Amino acid sequence: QPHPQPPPYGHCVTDSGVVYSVGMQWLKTQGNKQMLCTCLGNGVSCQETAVTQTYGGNSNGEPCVLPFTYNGRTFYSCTTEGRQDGHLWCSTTSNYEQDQKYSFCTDHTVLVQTRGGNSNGALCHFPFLYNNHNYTDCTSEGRRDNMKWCGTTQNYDADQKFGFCPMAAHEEICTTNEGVMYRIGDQWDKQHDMGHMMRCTCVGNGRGEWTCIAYSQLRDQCIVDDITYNVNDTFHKRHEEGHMLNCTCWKCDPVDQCQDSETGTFYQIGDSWEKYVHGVRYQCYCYGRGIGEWHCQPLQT
Amino acid sequence: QPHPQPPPYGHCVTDSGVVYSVGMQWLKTQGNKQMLCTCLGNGVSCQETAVTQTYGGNSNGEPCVLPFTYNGRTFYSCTTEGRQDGHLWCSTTSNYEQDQKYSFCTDHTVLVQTRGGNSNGALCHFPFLYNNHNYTDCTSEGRRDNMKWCGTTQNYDADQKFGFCPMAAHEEICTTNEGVMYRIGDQWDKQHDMGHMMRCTCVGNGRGEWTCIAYSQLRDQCIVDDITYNVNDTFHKRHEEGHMLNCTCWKCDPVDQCQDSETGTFYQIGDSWEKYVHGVRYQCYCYGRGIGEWHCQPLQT
Ligand SMILES: *[C@@H]1O[C@H](CO)[C@@H](O)[C@H](O)[C@H]1NC(C)=O
Ligand SMILES: *[C@@H]1O[C@H](CO)[C@@H](O)[C@H](O)[C@H]1NC(C)=O
Ligand SMILES: *[C@@H]1O[C@H](CO)[C@@H](O)[C@H](O)[C@H]1NC(C)=O
Ligand SMILES: *[C@@H]1O[C@H](CO)[C@@H](O)[C@H](O)[C@H]1NC(C)=O
Ligand SMILES: *[C@@H]1O[C@H](CO)[C@@H](O)[C@H](O)[C@H]1NC(C)=O
Ligand SMILES: *[C@@H]1O[C@H](CO)[C@@H](O)[C@H](O)[C@H]1NC(C)=O
Ligand SMILES: [Zn+2]
Ligand SMILES: [Zn+2]
Ligand SMILES: [Zn+2]
Ligand SMILES: [Zn+2]
Ligand SMILES: [Zn+2]
Ligand SMILES: [Zn+2]
Ligand SMILES: [Zn+2]
Ligand SMILES: [Zn+2]
Ligand SMILES: [Zn+2]
Ligand SMILES: [Zn+2]
Ligand SMILES: [Zn+2]
Ligand SMILES: [Zn+2]
Ligand SMILES: [Zn+2]
Ligand SMILES: [Zn+2]
Repeated sequence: QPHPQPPPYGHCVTDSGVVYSVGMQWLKTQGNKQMLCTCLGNGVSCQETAVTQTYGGNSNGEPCVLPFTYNGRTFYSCTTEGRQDGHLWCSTTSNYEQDQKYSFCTDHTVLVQTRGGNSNGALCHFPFLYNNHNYTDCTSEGRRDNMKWCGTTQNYDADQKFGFCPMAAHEEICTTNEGVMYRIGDQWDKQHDMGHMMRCTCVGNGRGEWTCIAYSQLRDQCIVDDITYNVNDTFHKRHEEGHMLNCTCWKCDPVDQCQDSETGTFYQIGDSWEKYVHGVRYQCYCYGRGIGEWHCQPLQT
Repeated sequence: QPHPQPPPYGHCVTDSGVVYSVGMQWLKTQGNKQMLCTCLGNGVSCQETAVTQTYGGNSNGEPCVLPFTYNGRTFYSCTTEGRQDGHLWCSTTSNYEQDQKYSFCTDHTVLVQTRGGNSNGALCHFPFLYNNHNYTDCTSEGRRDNMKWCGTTQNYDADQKFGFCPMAAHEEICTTNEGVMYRIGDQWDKQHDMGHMMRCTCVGNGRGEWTCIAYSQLRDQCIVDDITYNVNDTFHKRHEEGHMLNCTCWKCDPVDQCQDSETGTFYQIGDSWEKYVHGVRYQCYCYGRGIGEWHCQPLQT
């Protein structure tokens, strides 16, 4: 394979045969595990994927470790999970339950892996210097076709190293507990309902999640219940989340108890329970949060 | 300007001189106003920007009108605003307060305006037919460089019309009430604090929003208050949102009242108020939602 044109002076020849220039960063991904690699003067340095441009939190605005674990799950991006305030947060270590350290995220708390260009899929380097101005995100500037690119080193004017910034990706398939594969936007009727039928949609939410909705009516009050799932794959474990809304018809009355959708049983806030559904043991919990919010995860060994 | 190679048979020569093929769609944007244009056999047809791949809501899963108005503001994407359940929703008409019709969004409730390629910035056409398979999102397939593209017509195998899908954009600047411009990630200390000092960050949230945080400690309890702002521009009006958290040290006790950050006054749920700050009249409201949530908008004429 040929080698880049200097500057920068110095190259890294990686295990796969790919040649990166000094100052470049790229992602080494093994199954679901991710490493952030750097081409230093003496060779390749790999470490925990750190994502910057954070603020607040108990960690003095330290960078994210992406992915991170929290509440038995893995998060590949910042989340609002666990928060009533809607703020996107991330763990500053790989294990949140252990270390308990976090920061809040901004529109720049992401790593952009480039395509095409000079850089062999290297990450964007921010800030990159172009026309004597520092760009902290991808630009259309200097291009007739208006395509969004970035420098893959600190100085593009000098190094001429770049790549194109693609649209962010998400999983395209929702796989049902019955093994049925659907695409984002597909609709079907729920396979295992509590007499009260449900309408399903493959929503995605970057994890191939599907949501099932059931509408109840007494002409005075309208009870709306929804359950969201995802099946396990290489990146994600199974998860289940149910809500219940009690609206006058709308005007919402808080729902402070949970109803498991596959049993029909009523649980109170702070209650845990187990269920065997479709040949798998689940552990459940009732949060409430005025929306009858309950979660389930498969029983772990 | 030259004309495309058929198929498709037939072309549209637009006001700007741009030539689109029959079956193509593009966005005509006038200031903050947006139109969705189609190249039909007889010419150009424009209408309200409709975004599909929705589900649920009181409208039978009708498409989004993007942008839409809700609660005195304009939304260019789906929002969770107003919802305690975190579900992304959109209005099915341009005015929500009037028509009250909505759908819920999926990972496909977006319109992707292409760059480069054959198509002059045309929107992605989903599904597009490639290698006798229908693609409902951008692909890496058929490309060595792994760049993400889409067909800009129903049949790419036949029409050969495509464009590249760029990374989604957001506003890069947070402009302060004092007129100070910051970039996403910049930090500063708040200009007008209630004795209790605040640390600011230019967060973005696709609207150049900046959040100010103040930490209070009694060693037993930790009160955390945050205020989020954006100044007016061509796309967005001014908005202000404050929260207050009361955590033991964490374990949260719900905060069911509001404290205006620029006055220090305590308001209860369902209370409205006015304030004159930095030479502008504001109308305010106390929602609570266990997080002392209050919003302000400038007084309208
Ligand atoms: C550009 O950024 C680098 C550090 O990111 C800084 O050292 C340099 O002073 C900046 N210069 C310009 C031209 O903005
Ligand atoms: C998915 O989960 C089932 C356990 O219910 C397990 O047997 C299977 O090996 C898992 N496979 C994948 C693709 O993770
Ligand atoms: C909804 O409200 C009615 C009274 O307002 C109450 O009886 C009912 O329990 C609430 N929800 C359910 C699950 O019935
Ligand atoms: C592809 O999609 C079009 C409608 O979107 C449909 O009419 C056609 O049958 C589909 N065919 C294939 C090959 O998937
Ligand atoms: C922004 O708001 C101020 C009113 O406070 C108004 O005078 C000014 O014209 C507005 N300008 C823009 C750029 O929208
Ligand atoms: C936080 O909790 C303490 C008692 O637990 C309460 O006195 C205090 O009012 C709460 N918040 C504030 C704003 O003081
Ligand atoms: Zn070399
Ligand atoms: Zn909010
Ligand atoms: Zn940006
Ligand atoms: Zn079954
Ligand atoms: Zn998955
Ligand atoms: Zn819900
Ligand atoms: Zn959960
Ligand atoms: Zn022609
Ligand atoms: Zn939730
Ligand atoms: Zn997709
Ligand atoms: Zn001032
Ligand atoms: Zn704006
Ligand atoms: Zn907050
Ligand atoms: Zn508001």
